[PDB]
Formats: sequence, structure tokens, C-alpha cells
Amino acid sequence: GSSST
Amino acid sequence: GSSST
Amino acid sequence: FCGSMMATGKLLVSYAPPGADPPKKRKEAMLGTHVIWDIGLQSSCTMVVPWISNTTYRQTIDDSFTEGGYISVFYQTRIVVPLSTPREMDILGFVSACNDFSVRLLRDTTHIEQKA
Amino acid sequence: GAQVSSQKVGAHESTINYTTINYYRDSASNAASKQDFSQDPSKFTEPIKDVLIKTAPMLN
Amino acid sequence: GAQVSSQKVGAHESTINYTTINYYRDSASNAASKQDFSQDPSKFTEPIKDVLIKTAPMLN
Amino acid sequence: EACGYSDRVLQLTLGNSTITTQEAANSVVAYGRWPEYLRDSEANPVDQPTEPDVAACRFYTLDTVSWTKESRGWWWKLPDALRDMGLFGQNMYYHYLGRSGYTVHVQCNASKFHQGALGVFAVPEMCLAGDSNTTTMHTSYQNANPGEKGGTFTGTFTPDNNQTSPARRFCPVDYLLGNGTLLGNAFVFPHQIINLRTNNCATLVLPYVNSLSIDSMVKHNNWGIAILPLAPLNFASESSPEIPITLTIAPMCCEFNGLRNITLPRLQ
Amino acid sequence: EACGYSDRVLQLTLGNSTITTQEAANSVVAYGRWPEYLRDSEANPVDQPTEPDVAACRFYTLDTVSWTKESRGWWWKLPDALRDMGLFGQNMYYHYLGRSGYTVHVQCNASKFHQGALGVFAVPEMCLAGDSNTTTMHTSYQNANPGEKGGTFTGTFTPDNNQTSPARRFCPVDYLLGNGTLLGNAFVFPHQIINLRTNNCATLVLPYVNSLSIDSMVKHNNWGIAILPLAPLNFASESSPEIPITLTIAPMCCEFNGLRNITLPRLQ
Amino acid sequence: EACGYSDRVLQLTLGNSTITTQEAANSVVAYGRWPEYLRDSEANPVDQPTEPDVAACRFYTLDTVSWTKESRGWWWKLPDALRDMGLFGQNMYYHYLGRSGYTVHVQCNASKFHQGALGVFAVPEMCLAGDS
Amino acid sequence: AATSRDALPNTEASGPTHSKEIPALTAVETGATNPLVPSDTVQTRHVVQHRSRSESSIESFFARGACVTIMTVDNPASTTNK
Amino acid sequence: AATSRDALPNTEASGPTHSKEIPALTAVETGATNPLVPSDTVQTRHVVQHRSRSESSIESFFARGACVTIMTVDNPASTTNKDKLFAVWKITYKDTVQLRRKLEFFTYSRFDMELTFVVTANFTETNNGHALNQVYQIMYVPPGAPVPEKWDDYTWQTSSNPSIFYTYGTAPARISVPYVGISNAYSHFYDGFSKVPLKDQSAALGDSLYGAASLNDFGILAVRVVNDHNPTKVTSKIRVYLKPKHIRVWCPRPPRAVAYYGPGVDYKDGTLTPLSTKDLTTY
Ligand SMILES: CCCCCCCCCCCCC/C=C\[C@H](O)[C@H](N)CO
Ligand SMILES: *C(=O)CCCCCCCCCCCCC
Ligand SMILES: *C(=O)CCCCCCCCCCCCC
Repeated sequence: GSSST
Repeated sequence: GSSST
Repeated sequence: FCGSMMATGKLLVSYAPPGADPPKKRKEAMLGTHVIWDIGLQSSCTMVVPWISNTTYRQTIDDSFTEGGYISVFYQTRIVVPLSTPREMDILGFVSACNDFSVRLLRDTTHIEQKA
Repeated sequence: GAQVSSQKVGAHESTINYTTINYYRDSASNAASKQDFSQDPSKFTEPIKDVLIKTAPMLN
Repeated sequence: GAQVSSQKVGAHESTINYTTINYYRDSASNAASKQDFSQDPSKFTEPIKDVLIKTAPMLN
Repeated sequence: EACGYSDRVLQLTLGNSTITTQEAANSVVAYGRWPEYLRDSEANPVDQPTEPDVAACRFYTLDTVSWTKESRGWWWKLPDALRDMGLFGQNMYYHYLGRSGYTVHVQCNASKFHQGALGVFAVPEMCLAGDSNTTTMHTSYQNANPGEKGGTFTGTFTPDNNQTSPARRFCPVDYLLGNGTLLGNAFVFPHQIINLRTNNCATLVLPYVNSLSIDSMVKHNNWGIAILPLAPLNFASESSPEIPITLTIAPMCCEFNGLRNITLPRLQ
Repeated sequence: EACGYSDRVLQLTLGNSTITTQEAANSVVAYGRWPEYLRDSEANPVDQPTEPDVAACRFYTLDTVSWTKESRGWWWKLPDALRDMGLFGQNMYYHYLGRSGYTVHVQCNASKFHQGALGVFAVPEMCLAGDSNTTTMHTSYQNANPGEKGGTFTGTFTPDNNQTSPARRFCPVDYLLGNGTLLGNAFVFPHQIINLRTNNCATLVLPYVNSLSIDSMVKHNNWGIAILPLAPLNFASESSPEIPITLTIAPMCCEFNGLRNITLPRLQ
Repeated sequence: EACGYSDRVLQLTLGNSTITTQEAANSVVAYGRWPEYLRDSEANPVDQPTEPDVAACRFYTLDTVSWTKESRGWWWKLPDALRDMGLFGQNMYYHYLGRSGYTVHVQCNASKFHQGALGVFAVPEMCLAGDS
Repeated sequence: AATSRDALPNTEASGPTHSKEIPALTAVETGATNPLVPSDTVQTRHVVQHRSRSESSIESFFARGACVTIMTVDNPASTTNK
Repeated sequence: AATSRDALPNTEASGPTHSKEIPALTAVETGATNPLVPSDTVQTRHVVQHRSRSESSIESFFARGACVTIMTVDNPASTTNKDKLFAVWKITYKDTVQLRRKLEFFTYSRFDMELTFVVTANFTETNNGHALNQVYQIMYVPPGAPVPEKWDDYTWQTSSNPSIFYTYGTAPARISVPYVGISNAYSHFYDGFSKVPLKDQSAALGDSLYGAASLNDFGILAVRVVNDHNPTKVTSKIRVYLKPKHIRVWCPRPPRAVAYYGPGVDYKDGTLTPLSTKDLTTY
């Protein structure tokens, strides 16, 4: 879906 | 939507 | 071994990793990885060439940097036969990969062409 | 309909993923996943009717 | 499979982000993240077996 | 075993080497003792030992000799026979002290139509008799130590009469086991027999045996391997049959103490 | 320490050998990595390694050279410099593969009235430049590998003009570190300086460094030891001072794979 | 087996026929797949099949050939080699379609004083090259 | 579940041997290949194997466009005879 | 967790000093560099430091395509006596100097390689003729695969070698390749030979180049114009650009200080004076 760094 | 392998 | 049942023998099968004089005498070959094969009911004998290399992969061409060493076979005792028996015969040899064996970098072969 | 899978990362700079969406109705139009399976060589290397135990005599 | 990270904003006009999706299976195909780590210079600048205290005599 | 395992079919693997045999007559472990490293409770030299492990504990094949109707027998000493074998021999000449056990595998095949029987004997401290009747205990170092070629037994004692320049070698008479005792009793030493109809090899696993925990390998031999024809070689109706005998020996659990510069012995 | 312990006074002990020093300038562990054996996770050749341990991991002293006002510098390669040293060299020529770390101890004492400074540099893959301007990469094996005598640096490039029979050796120019880069930067390599007023030795502990876990020791040198006078030798008002320089190197955590018959190289 | 069973001694029985052997080197099942009838899930022609069973699934011995020092080798095709064998061949020529697996038993004895080795190969789609 | 990119088996450490188990001896007449690994005939160390057969999977072996023909066409002047 | 774009340390304010702590005094013989900061030898103020080392991270230092070769091909009239030129290049970063000097600041490296191809063409004869848009085939022939002997022979089939068919005037071609070395890192320097000379063999037989490992390290690129011969001859160049992505480097080295002379570390007479005249007491 999404990974957030 | 999404499938994750 | 494809000689007769009456034929007996002990042979030495050798693998010498690279870097020294290629073995031409049993004296040398003995000192490397080897199997002393006793001929009998189990018709065949296997020597495993273990992966022993400096590089993590070798080239599929002749290359001194990635050379693999020397395979050889010698008489350990001698082939002995009784009378009424052939004094000469053949052995047949086979090669195959172990389960730890892999290849990479796909490429065209030199073993086929299409001139014109 | 997005398919998300992991890459096997060789040279490095967690898990890195990549995304795939099929744009066509026919499975033939799709790229290759390269998500393949290995199998045992037995059907070619050991095709004998009686199971071979390597420490034992092949002939008995 | 979208990766969202923050930009370090230099000249200004909250946090601004940017989005990354990997389109291929091989990690080699990927762009560079530039999300890199620094390390201490010690292995080159202080390679001595006994830890150096800078206020103390280097030789004692 | 109902899965096929036999007394007669063995595989031994030491280091990068393997021996297979399909006509063995079991194998012998001398005095029931498998080789072992020196225990702290029995230790003597205090320096850290070197244990070269697979580089020295592997099967070294010696020069093949030939068994004929006239053969009276052959002998070798250990560690002498191996003094020039790879990193074992090197470890031996670099150190004051060393100890080692051994797997001895004697090889001799023929056919169902040949016959004969070799007694293969492992003897601790195999002191052999000299060629002289003017001077006892005078076999020179060089002659006591043939290296891998070994020596031979004789059916006759011929005393060395050159008193000016004595041969200074052994004169090992076969029915006397080369040492003044009867061969028929050598079976009290660890042995096997290669009787051509039954088996084509002998295998003796030898422990380090000595009145000390470790000693000078260069000065002293711990074991002697003696091979004699108990029943003569014979084949079909041939008058001059010959079959080869090959020795392969592997050092086991060997360790060395007292490292210095290399020993360079006077061997000729 | 208030019990007396000093930076300057060290004792190193490997195998049956000990080095003492009373004028050290600490010691260096290259890239902060102490030598180590090859881990299973990084292993590559599958055969049982030989680890000779104390028989090879001990201090070998090389031939002493002499430092004078005209000295331009000296170099050695590892493992080449040690190829003939006891059981280490033997283990090296018997195996296809080998890896090793090293403690390098360079020795040079003088007096409170002498002066001068040696830069002692440990360089990974120390490729040196050839003597030719007609053929690149042509230094022969024999000349690339001096063994324990090492080689020397020169202040001048004299190109080999004998095209019939080329010298085929290095021509390592000193301010260019023998490799086309400026000496003033060689300090980015693991080093120490022997500055006669401060210390009388250099000590570098070197890990095995290579793009592989294990490799051909006979074909490839992992480290180069380069010693150059950063400040020239000088004493009292003498015009021809001389002080000796001695190298002592010990292999560490060394292991070998691919055992066969011994390599016998063409060295001259 | 400690009751005597050996790798080398086999008995195969199909239909009214039996083969015994005392010097076998085990036996091979090609690609690890034993022969099977066609499953409904893989079926294609819709008519009721004929399965002649023991009348066709039995050991047919072909003409014996002779191995000499000059022999270069021999070949046969299946089902061609069996086209004239009893009710199998009949079932073959009466029908548009047919499928079959096979047990192949090649026989060659000699003495402990003879020597030689035959490679016996089963090749799928063994297309051979022409003389032109 | 073993996949084409999985690492091949680790080499397991193995020591000296003296027994009735005979891995080296075999009989190719049976039609089988002896399933041996180095620890069967030499002494081995333990190695954690990383290599995989990913690029020799059937798909990977074939995953390339190959030229199969070169077709020739033209467009001539209308005046040509051909 | 300290990252390449983090701000460097703040300067801390420090005042006058009179003690036995001696930061300024040191001893370089030890092999270490004195870890000093300005507050050790002068009085400082407090500064909140914003600067970062983001652009000198190994990745950032290398994050650029560098030209490594210029390949020449043509497509002549069919009537020419001379053959149609196809090009063969041994892959290397050592045919040019700038990326080479940058990589050689280090001894070993690991990276994924990005190759980008710029293609330009021109007319050679003062003709007044034409050629139509060309298609180039850039074939990778890895060590062991058959090298093309002719612009049109069977090897350009490429059933297993990777090929790029580039169309003239389109965006420059680009591919990526993973870390493909047969070692655990690329070696920028190999102090060794690929052969041991044995005594028992002739000198010729045991000989090999100093510092060379595998003769054909990475194979070749072979480039051709796929179009058939044209009456007017056209000549093209394919410029190859190399960028090392996802890079790791080991063991730092002094940079090349005198001109490159071959693929090894060799130097040519007459090029060994990089430094210029400057007087000791002259600013
Ligand atoms: C369709 C085009 C495909 C092109 C593929 C090229 C793959 C070749 C890999 C080349 C890697 C070059 C790396 C640089 C050199 C090495 O670092 C050093 N000489 C030491 O190994
Ligand atoms: C599953 O796919 C739901 C998520 C959709 C994300 C946007 C899809 C991107 C554009 C797809 C075009 C469709 C191709 C015919
Ligand atoms: C994770 O990626 C789930 C969200 C997907 C958003 C749409 C992706 C945009 C198009 C991706 C094409 C895939 C590349 C092969």
C-alpha cells in the first residue's frame, strides 16, 4: 500500500 | 486494491 | 568397470586443486583429493570434486585466474585376470553436478552456428 | 488490483518491494513474474522403482 | 507498494514528501534512494590499539 | 544388514582421501585402542602443540612392491616410512617431538584362480637384528631407516665379513621374524592375514604406543609393519606369477612439540 | 598506569616467540579490524581447512637491511616475504588456497644524538609500476616477488631500454609511492612513523584484506609493506651514518584450503 | 531382506505371462510415472473406450538379434514393434485412436568370462535422421 | 514451496570415517546417478551457502527475444517492370 | 542512525584555560590524527551548525554518468571495397581517465551499473545523397559467447545475449546491470598474477601480466547499424556513459598524481613532475 520514511 | 507477495 | 566378472583391480581416482605441477605420477596425485576404487560387485565408483575455488564463481572459458585443477586416474595395484579371460577392457566415465551447483549470466553458446 | 512483491536485493546502497498492475484482460499479455518453483531432480536422476539409500550397496 | 519519504527542503516558497514506486523486479533496476548513513572516521583517523584521550599525552 | 551392509565392504575417509574395499576381512584396532590426542593428565612438554589435522592425517600411498614365488617378505618402520610424505613429514622434521597413531591399509588383489597368504603384522618397537657376528647393535641409522622403500626379509643369515668397511645393515631372517623369535608367534601382535581366496586387503588401526607420552620421531620408530608370505604365491600352473602389493598409511591424532629450525638428516 | 604501564613499553607474544619494546609509539590495528578466521557465513571452498596455529603464527625475522644517508626506501609483499619461513611457507606452497593476517614489527634503534624518520606503511593491493615505456604491466613474476630480501624505491625513473631482453622489473619512484600517486598521501593507509627521537619501532596488526574470503597466496599478494625515509638519517656530524632496520612479521589466524602436491615456483 | 529379497532377483507378471530374473540391476520407471488409464479430466474423444486388459497387456517376445564385435546398435519404435502382436495389434489397427504404456524387458546373458556393456535407452519421440 | 531464487543447501561439516557405509561405491547400470555431496567422500567444513539457481529456471533460461526471421519488402517506382 | 544529510556538530562556546590538559600536543608516529576542534586551542562562541555532508556521501560523490568509450560504426555503399564497420569494445572504466581516478580513490567496490548510450551520425562524402533513420544493435557478448566476425553473421541473432535495438534520434538508450563480479567486490587493484610460473615448465608457459586477473574480465559490447548498405555512406558514434548506482567502497587510496599510462599503475617518463615551483616563505 504505502511505506512512510 | 492490493495483493502482497 | 566393463571388464569381466573374473577381472579384479584397485584404481586411484584423483583431484588436485590448482597451483602446482599437474600430477603425472601417482606420487603426486595421491597427495590431493582422491578415492581408491576397489573393483567388485558394486560396478561403479564415484569421486566428488568438492567446490574449492578462490573466486565465488568460475568462468566458463579457459581462464588461469579461475582455473579448477586436475582430474586423473592411476593404477593402485593392477588389473588381474585368470586364464581364459580378456586381458584388456574398458572403463566408462560419467560427470554430473551436485545439489550445491549453480550457474549465472546467461549467454549464447559457441556450440552451434549458422554460417550463411 | 495492484500486486506488491519483494525484490531479492543483491548490492545494497528492510525489504524492498515492487508493484505490478496488469493492464490487459488476457493473461497472455502479462509480463513474466519470475516467481518460479524448483523441484527435485529425482524423476531423472533416481528413476528406479526401489528407493536408493546412498550409504547402502546399490546392488544387493 | 508506494514508498513515501521526506525531502530536506532547502529554499522555501510542514514536511514536504515525495513518492517512489519500483516498477521492476530486480533491485538493480531501481533508482538510488540517497538515504545514506554516515560513520565515524576512527578506523582511519584513530587506528591505534589503545584508545586516545585528546587531553592526555599521546605518549606516556 | 538387510539393507546390504557387509564386513567385507568398507569405506574409510580421512582428510581429502577415501579408500573403498569390497573384499575386506573386517578391520583391526590394535589392543582395542583407537588413536587419541595427548591428554592433559598425561602431558609432558609444556609448550602449545601443533595439531596439523587434515593436512597430515590423510592416506599416503607408498611405493608399490611386487610379490613373487621367491619373495621372502617386506618391512617398514613408522614414522620412518612416512618421513617424506607431505605436511606430515614436514611437521616431523620441524619439531623436536611428535606423536601419532595410524590407519594402515595394505592392498593386494588377484583372482579366484590364484592363491597365497600374506601375514600383515603391526609390531611395537620392532627391533631388527644386524648383519654382523663381530659387532652387535651396529646397524647404522641410514640402514635402519630405509624411508618409504622399506626393507626385506631373507630366508638365510649371511654374516657381513668385510671388517674394513662393514655393511652395517640388518639381516632379518624370516622364520625368526627378523629378531630372533619364531614367526609362528607373531600373531600375538596386532595383525590380519591377506589370504587371496578370502580378502584383498588388511586394515590395521594403530594407537600411539610408547613408554612415553611423546618422543623424537626422527630418532625412534614406534611401530614396525612386517609383511610375510605365510603361504606362497601361486597361480594356474605358471611358474613365475607376480601380483603387486600396495601400502597406504594415514597418520591419526598427531601432535608435535618443540618447534625450531628443520632437521636435515644424513640418510645416505 | 600508577603501577607503571606504558604506551611505549610493550610485549607481544605469538607461538614460541616474544618481542619486547621500551620505545614504542603505541601500536596500530589496521582499519580497526583484528585478524580473524573465516566465518561459516562468509566461507567458500567446502573442504576442511588446515589451521597450523602456533607452528605458523609466530614471529619470523627477515634479513636486516641498512639505513644510510643515501637510502631511498624499501618494500616487501605479503605473503611473499614469508614464503620461505618455516611451516608457514610450507602450508602456503602445499595448498591451492590460503588466507592470513599479520603482526608487523619494524625495528630500528639509534641514540639521542641521531635523527631521522621512517614512514612505515601497510598498503592493501600494493601494485607497483614497471620499468618500461614500451610495455605496460610487464614486471615478471620473479621480479614482482623478491621474497624476504624485498625491493627498494628509487628517487629517479630510469626506463629500461633493452628491448631485446627487457629487465622486466619494477621501477618504484619514491615521491610517487612507487605507484603514480603522491607519497604525502600514503598516510591514509594504516601506518606508523619511526622518528628516532620518539620511538624505535613500528607495529602494525593487519587483518586479511581482499575482495574474496580466501585466495591463491602464490599468485597474489594481499598487503605491501613500504618503508621510506620521511626525514633523512643524520648523526653527530658524521657524513656516512648507518643504522640497521630489522623486519619481524608473524602470520595470524591463517587457514588453508585445497591440499595437493607442493607448488615449486620458478623464482629466478 | 533377511528373508532373502534382492534387487537383482525379480519376477514381473502381466496377463498370462511371467518373467523371472536373477541378475537384474533394479528396474526403471521412466520419469517416475507409472502407466495409467486416461482420466476424465484429461479425456478428449467422447466415445466409450475399449480396454482389452489381459488380452493385450502381456509380455510379447520379439525376434532375437545377435550381438557381435561388429554390432553398432539396434532400434525399435513403439507401438510399431508390437503392431503384429496378438490382440494388441488388432486393437491398434481397428481403432482411429489408441494410447498405451509399456514394460520393456531386454534380455542378454553371457558368462563371468565375457565382457561388454549395452546402453538401453527409452526415448520419447525418437525422430531418426534420413539417408539423404 | 522451494523457489528458484532460494539459496542452495549448506555444506555441513563432516569428520573422519571408518564404516560399512559405502556412498562412493555404486552401480550406474541401474539407470540412477549417485546422489553424492562432498561430505560423503572428503572431510568438510560448515559453509552457509548463499548461491541460488534463479537464473537457470526454465523461465529465466528462455527470457530473451531471439531473431527467428528477416523479411524483405520494398516500394519501387511505379514505372518498374518488376 | 547518523545520516549523510544530518547537520554536523555545533560549536560549543569555550573560555580561557590554564591546566595540565594538553590537546595541542600530540605524536603522529602513533599513526593517529589528533581529533581536535577549534574550542581546543582557541576561545569559541556557540554556533548552531546547519551544514551537512550530504553531497560527499560515497553515493553522492559517484552519482553521475561518466563517458567511458566512444564506439565507431558505419553503413557504406554496397559497392565499397572495404567492409561495413561494426564495433567491438572490451568493457572497462579504464579507457578514459575521470571516472577511473574517482573509483581509484578506493581499492574495492560494489555497485549496480547503469549504462546510458548517446548515438550521433553524420555524412562523410560531399555527396548530396541520403540515408534513412538508422537502427543500432548494441549486443553484450559475455566471456565465452561467440564474438561477431561480420556485421550480419549468425551471432547478431542474440537468443541468449542481451541486445538493445536503439532507434536514431530517440531518447538515449539505458539499461541497468546488478553487481556482477565473480568476487565479493570489484577489485580496482590486484597485486598479483593469474599464473604461477612453475620450475618444471617453460618460462613462456608460466607467464602472465602483472596485475591482470581474468583476460576477458567482463566481455565485450558489439555495435552495428542494422540497416543494409546505403549508396551514401553514413558514420556513427556510440558514446557510452557509466554510472555506479547503489555503491559501496573499501580501503581508501591516494588519487592518481601523474598521468595514466595503460590499465595498470605504470607511468611514463616525462610525466612525473605534477608539482609546481613555489617558494617556502611566499604566500
Ligand atoms: C545490453 C548491454 C549490457 C551490458 C552489460 C555489461 C556487464 C558487464 C559488467 C561490467 C562491470 C565493470 C566493473 C568495473 C571494473 C572492475 O571494477 C575492476 N577492473 C575489477 O574487477
Ligand atoms: C487495483 O488495481 C486498484 C488500485 C488502482 C491504482 C491505480 C491503477 C493505475 C492505472 C491503471 C490503469 C489500468 C490499466 C487498463
Ligand atoms: C503499492 O504500490 C500500492 C499502490 C499502487 C498505486 C498505483 C501504482 C502506480 C502504477 C504502478 C505500475 C507498476 C509498475 C510495474
